[PDB]
Amino acid sequence: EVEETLKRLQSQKGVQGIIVVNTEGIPIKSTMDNPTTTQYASLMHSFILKARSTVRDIDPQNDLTFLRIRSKKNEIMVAPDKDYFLIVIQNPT
Amino acid sequence: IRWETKSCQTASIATASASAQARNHVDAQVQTEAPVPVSVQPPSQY
Repeated sequence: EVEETLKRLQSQKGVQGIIVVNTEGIPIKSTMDNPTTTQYASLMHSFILKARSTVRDIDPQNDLTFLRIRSKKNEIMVAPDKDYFLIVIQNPT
Repeated sequence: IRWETKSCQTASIATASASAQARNHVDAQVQTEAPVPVSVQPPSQY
């Protein structure tokens, strides 16, 4: 079921890859090449920790809901969860 | 009328050299290791 929905997302014209980060920055599923698989998973793990803390710091009664990062090259979206988040990368062009 | 001549002598002494020194230092060197025993994507089945 979820395998089909992930493929469905991957088929979207914007999406350039999906990484399922599970073990604290170490993913278990990917539709991307190995260097990118680890690159995005690791970097975004560090970032989301900062983003979630940022929310707790700006207000001590709230957690993260979502983050978006945009760049000239590509755009990356992540959502927080109880155990682990998911990374999706799109080509804005 | 009786003047007696006498000679007196005191004992000698003995000294010894010695030294003092505060606590000593010594160098040290460390290099932090950067091990990364991390695979790319282990397909877990937890």
